[PDB]
Amino acid sequence: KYTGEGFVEKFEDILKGFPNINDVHPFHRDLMDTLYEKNHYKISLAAISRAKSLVEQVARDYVRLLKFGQSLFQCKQLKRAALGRMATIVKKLRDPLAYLEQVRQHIGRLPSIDPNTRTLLICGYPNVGKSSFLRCITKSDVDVQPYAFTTKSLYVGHFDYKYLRFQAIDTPGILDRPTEEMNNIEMQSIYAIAHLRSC
Amino acid sequence: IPDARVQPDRRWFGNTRVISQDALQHFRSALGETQKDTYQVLLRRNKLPMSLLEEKDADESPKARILDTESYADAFGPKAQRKRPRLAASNLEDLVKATNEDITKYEEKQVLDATLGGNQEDKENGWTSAAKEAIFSKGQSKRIWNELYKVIDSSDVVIHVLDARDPLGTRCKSVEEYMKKETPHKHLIYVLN
Amino acid sequence: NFPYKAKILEEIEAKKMKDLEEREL
Amino acid sequence: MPRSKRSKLVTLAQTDKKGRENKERIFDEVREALDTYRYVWVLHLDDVRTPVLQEIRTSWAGSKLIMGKRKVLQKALGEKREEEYKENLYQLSKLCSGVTGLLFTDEDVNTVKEYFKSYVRSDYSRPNTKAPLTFTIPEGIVYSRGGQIPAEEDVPMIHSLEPTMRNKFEIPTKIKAGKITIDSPYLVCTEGEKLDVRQALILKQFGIAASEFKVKVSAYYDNDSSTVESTNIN
Amino acid sequence: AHFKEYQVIGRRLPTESVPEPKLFRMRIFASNEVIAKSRYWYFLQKLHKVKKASGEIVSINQINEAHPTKVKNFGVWVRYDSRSGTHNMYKEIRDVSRVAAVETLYQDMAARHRARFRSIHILKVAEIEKTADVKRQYVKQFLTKDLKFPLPHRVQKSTKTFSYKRPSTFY
Amino acid sequence: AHEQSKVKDALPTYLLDREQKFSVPLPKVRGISEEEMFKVIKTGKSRSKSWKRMITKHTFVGEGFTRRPVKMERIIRPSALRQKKANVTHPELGVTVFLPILAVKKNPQSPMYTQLGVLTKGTIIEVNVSELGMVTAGGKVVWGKYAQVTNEPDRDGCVNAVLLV
Amino acid sequence: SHRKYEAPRHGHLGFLPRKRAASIRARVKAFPKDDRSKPVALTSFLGYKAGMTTIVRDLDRPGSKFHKREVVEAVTVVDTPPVVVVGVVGYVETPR
Amino acid sequence: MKYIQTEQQIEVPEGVTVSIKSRIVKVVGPRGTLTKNLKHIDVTFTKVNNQLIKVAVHNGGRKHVAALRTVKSLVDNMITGVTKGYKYKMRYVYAHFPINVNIVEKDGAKFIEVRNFLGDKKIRNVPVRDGVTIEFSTNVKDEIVLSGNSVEDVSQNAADLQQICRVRNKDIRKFLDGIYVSHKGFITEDL
RNA sequence: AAGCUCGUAUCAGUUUUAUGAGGUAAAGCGAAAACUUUAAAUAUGUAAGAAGUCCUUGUUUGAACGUGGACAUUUGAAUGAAGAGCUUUUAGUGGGCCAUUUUUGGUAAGCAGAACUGGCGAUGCGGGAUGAACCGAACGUAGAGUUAAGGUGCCGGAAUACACGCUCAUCAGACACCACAAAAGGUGUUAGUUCAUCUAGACAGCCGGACGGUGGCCAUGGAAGUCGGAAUCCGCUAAGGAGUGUGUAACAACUCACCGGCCGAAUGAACUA
RNA sequence: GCAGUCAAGCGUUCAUAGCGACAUUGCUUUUUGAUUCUUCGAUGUCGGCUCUUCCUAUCAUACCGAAGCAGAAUUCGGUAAGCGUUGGAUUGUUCACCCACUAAUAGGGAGUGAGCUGGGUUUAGACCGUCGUGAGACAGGUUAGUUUUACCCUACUGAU
Repeated sequence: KYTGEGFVEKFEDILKGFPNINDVHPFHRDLMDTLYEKNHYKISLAAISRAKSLVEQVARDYVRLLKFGQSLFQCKQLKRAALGRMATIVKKLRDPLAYLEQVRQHIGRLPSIDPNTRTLLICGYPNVGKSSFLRCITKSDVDVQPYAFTTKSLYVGHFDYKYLRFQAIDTPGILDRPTEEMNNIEMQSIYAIAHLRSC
Repeated sequence: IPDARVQPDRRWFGNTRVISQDALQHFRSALGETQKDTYQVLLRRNKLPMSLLEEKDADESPKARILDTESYADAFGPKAQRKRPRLAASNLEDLVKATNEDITKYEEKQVLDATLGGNQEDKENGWTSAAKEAIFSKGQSKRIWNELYKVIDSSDVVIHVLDARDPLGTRCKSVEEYMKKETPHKHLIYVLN
Repeated sequence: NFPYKAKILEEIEAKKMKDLEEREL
Repeated sequence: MPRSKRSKLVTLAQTDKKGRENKERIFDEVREALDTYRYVWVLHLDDVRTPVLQEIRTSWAGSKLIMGKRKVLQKALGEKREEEYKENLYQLSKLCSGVTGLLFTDEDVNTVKEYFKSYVRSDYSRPNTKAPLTFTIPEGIVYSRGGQIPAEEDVPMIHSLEPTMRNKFEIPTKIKAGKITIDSPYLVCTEGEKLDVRQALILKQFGIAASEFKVKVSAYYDNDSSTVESTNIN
Repeated sequence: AHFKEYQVIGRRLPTESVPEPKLFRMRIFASNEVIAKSRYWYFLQKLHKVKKASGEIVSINQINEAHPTKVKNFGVWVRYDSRSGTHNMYKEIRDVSRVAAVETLYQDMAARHRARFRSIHILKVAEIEKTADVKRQYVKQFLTKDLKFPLPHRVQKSTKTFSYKRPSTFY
Repeated sequence: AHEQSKVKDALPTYLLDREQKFSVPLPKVRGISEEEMFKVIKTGKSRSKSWKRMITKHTFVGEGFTRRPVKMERIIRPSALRQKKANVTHPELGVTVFLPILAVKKNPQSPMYTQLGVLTKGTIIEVNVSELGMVTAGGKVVWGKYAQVTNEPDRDGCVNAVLLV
Repeated sequence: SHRKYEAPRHGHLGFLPRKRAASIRARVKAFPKDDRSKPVALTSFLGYKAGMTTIVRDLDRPGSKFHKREVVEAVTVVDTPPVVVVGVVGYVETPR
Repeated sequence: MKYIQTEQQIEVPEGVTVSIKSRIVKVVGPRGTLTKNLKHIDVTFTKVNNQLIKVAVHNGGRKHVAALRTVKSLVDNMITGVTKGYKYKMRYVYAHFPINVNIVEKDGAKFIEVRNFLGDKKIRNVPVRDGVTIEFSTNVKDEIVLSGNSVEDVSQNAADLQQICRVRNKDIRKFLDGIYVSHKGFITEDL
């Protein structure tokens, strides 16, 4: 019971932690689909859920079998069997956890873009030389040096105008290719443009 | 302590149950054609290879296993290789109209769920509704359910008593479906007390 | 690491003749 | 060997130790070249960049330049008369004085000696020599060349080089917004300085090739005449 | 015990089909005649199928050192059966006599490899004629020119329970 | 692997890049005595009667089983120890598959256990092999075949059998 | 079987044995650490506990909640007429 | 195997006079004097020469010969400290709160007093070991120089500053503040 | 045994001899290692005379032997001993664990059956600190000596004996061991084995070279040995990977592997105890 | 667990006669956190009131180390038993679980079988259910039902 409960607690922490990708705002949904594969994201959390259900089931089955144990040897074998079944359940979950740690580290760093507040995106080529529109119109650090993609993600700054709060978003940049041949970095810019009600 | 031996016999490496192809078409066609009358009851089930017979039809296929083409390591990480979205839209304007539909759907969903809540606003006043009383859990006790499963395991005919005032409320469908799966040979009867 | 390896080697290689020199008349 | 010993660190690289047979091959190639070619110069190339050596080696084709262990070349030519290979050859193995190359050739002695008098290419001011210049690293953001092309012509030194600048070079460097920076000008060496290791490592780091390289050629053995002429063009 | 070196010479019992069988000799280190003669019979069992009841002992003779007051470098060759198999060994023993070298080696096997006198097989003992042929540094360290070493921290054995001076570890 | 790197059953084109005496395998197994099979159950207010018996090993109980009334119930087969499926390993094909149990053919200890259908080590059970797709010559498809239970399911949880091909 | 609900000990084990004190006048088992640089002073005194009474105190405790506010305190009055010296005792410091 | 006799050589320079009686070593030279108690090592010294001293262990194990090179190197560090002298240079760096490092006489003794370390109101006191001189370079901003005849004292006091300004409960990838030894050298430079 | 019946020399918890035996698998030398010699037991069955042998002269080619006489007492191996089977008859006793050696079958591991032999019962004494199962030990009362098993720092009679090594344990060991936890882990120490390198310069250090096609192909915002997928070759060499890692947005730089200069003589690796 | 695989090693005499660490693969309820919101014979009576101590396999508090650890928080790990570790609701009881409070509501040993108590071993009353021809006994269920030191020794607490 205790080992099953421990595994279930870690899995519940994982499941209740990570955002539900189809319940977040469509901007964040498309951003998380760009950064992490949406299908991989959901598949990994589903593997966590399946592992949780299976570990619960193994615990229940082997608590019922131990109920009829007749000796310390048989009961020891039943406990070892249950614990090994949970172990092989977990070890089969090696790749989803490796994916999810990287996702968690990365998703916890992402900016706090609010789709609904007053926003204004900074498209085109603002960051040239020492100058950058986002470093000058708000407090924020954005790398600048002239190569094609010196920032690979959305950067947010904030300022106040007429006692109201504004956010300004620097997009990583776009190329003039067709949509079937643009990469995730500039899908970020395109999704930011298409979703955020901005100027 | 017995002398538990199993002799070398030819009988143990032979087939025990085979089903003719013609019998397979017969039973496969008969499975669909069967209808159940409520007054017929199952006295005894035929031992049949249902795995070869219960092949339903399907209009949609299972979604493909994506981990065979691109792995988690290829999807995201230090060694990620997924650089372009694998299902990029044809053009920008269809992307834009899809985005507008998604935003409209999401915001309408937020609006309709705002009709269910003011418990979110109760979190602004920081109280919580009272505990579930132990008296509304009574009957879900594990000893009671063990007793029921003994009664079912030991009965050939199972009477399900219903309150004529509100029968559907006092109908325990989970036990019915458990018996339909696990014990088809035990006979459910309703009695409208 | 025995120092007199070659000497005892040669001595016993000389003694391989007796196993085939004498046995036949 | 008894315990608590240093663990040999091995890695998984391709190239393997050469061994005894490579030295045997150098020995035999020197022998056959001695039998074939006429003039055998001994060339001192103590610190030579490989492109320089390959250009020298390809600025003639009908000759051969052989390097290798100094001891194996002195062996092949022979330490003394009792073990030499050709009459009066041990006066050459007494003249192998460091990184030594053997130039077997048929070209006239005048041609070879003028070529090795007049061949020069620039190199880094290798340590333990008189410094051929004096460069002071300017104050401010240090650039790749340290001011030897102007600031707008040079690019800033990589921030990842700052730990080396601060620890291995002992230059008092700062990081100001990702750029290595010294608050005051820093002189590395003065003209005439007997360079230490860190001075010459600093000069190489900025690509300062103010010094020059030329082949130090000592005596050559004339095969058929069976004598050695102590040419010396340092 | 304190060892002696024997030669033990034997042969199979004569037969009508063979008069004067071959005579076999081993140099054997043992405490006394009886152990040495049994040692002979055990080895002669192992070497080839000669039974003790089928043969005899034609001689047994103690072997002494030719120069029992000249320090030699001894190269001793040993196989044994401790504690989990069989082994070859080669030990240098700077010593005066073969029997003292052998006793020193038996003490060394008891000390390190934890093997009894019945587990140890002395294969060959040889006076290294040339000091350049010594291979072990712990013996080669006493062969150096003009060898001197102190005996620091002398402990004086006291026949008295009490002493009226604090003892000295001098010279 | 590094040094061995530096040192230097046909399939159709649709199956490349795809892969993942009549003696029984256990002729004699450990004998399980009746006092180890059966656990005595006392009844009465003083626990004075001891006729009811409870099987401590796993059992396959059939498809239309019902528990006979407790007053006439001697051999107790608890519902938890009733096994419906056993994962059978095919020796030739090398795969293990979770196959339903159809019958118990021979418990080596005694025919009383076979009648009771207990699953212990070495019991010959009949399994529904219809998944494996074995077809006999003559075109009939095999859906029932014997398998010997190769483990002790009482102390493993599951029933592990190997197929008698 | 372990203690079901952990509760702390009733009482103090360093105030044992809870026996009657051997004398009515409690001993001083430690005197303040002697500092020879300061002038000569007495480290204790003797008086008689007279009773208790109530004090209003004008509390000057900065950072407190009763800062600059009168607070009523209970106090103990010890009657202390002057004590008169009658002897000296010299103590040597020994390995026991 | 017990080495019959293993030796190391402590070379004394021209200006240095070392006195060793009962494994108490006094080293005197131009920059002062040092003394170390070596009575825990069973080791034997010998004046082979006015410019060389032989340190030796007779009949020693593998652990006992491990202490000859330590003893030789300790006497060597004494000699270099009493001629060249040891000079540890520490540089203190900060992000927002400027560290204020001053030298104050607290109670007849000498103290490095580190203030405002990451805005701490705590004052950090590091006692100056005897014979260590704490000097503040003016040519370079924010650098401390420690010098002395003993490498042990100078290095210990430098490490004491290094540790008194340890960053606690912060991500030391982002909080770079502290007092760091930059350069370990000799006072002279060049002889 | 109230007994008496011969005590006539009658046997044995033993060996030897002669013959079986599982004929094992090993002799070497066979026409061939496959039998036929040949050889020890694994460790136990039979037999070794004087109421036995020889001769006879009669019964059914025939040997089973009727009957009368001689052999004579080293009378038929060794060792030990004084003793009869019963004919007669009477008390207690039928309960039980342990170990060894075989032997059969075992499984999580214990083990379970058979056969024999010892120990305890009924039994003290010396030793194992202690004690059903261990080591020693022929129990009247004493004296003297000598010992067994175990010991000899002190408790404690007896060497803080001699001697050769090993070991330092931040809870050593003193202890049983084809016993378990036990297969391994350790920059503890010691002795070994095998292989390899070495004045054509070994190990460790600095110092230098570490190149040329070439930024190889594909990929893409970039990818130049070092995000990746596949090639992984040639040249020049003393040596130098279509690159061991740090690094760069890419390069740069550093690095190793690989050579070479200085130094000078032993060293490395895997294994065993 | 069963059935494989590989092979560091082992055997060795033949490395294919066989063993065989680590590593790994198949079997277990449907790849998109939906369900799998889901219960299935403990022949068991132990458990609470008070109170003490010990264990460390540490929940908290102290100090550390490692993490995308910015901060805040957290996770994992080390030394650590000095010091704490709750109020109630619940049902044969206890854990669970529930509610909350808390720094945390850690896990155990010796537990307190006639120190005090509740159910059960609860004995002769009775009722119902099952079985038995019956007397009766049980698959049950319900109910009512005396138990008594110390004044002895020791321990412990205090006192001569």
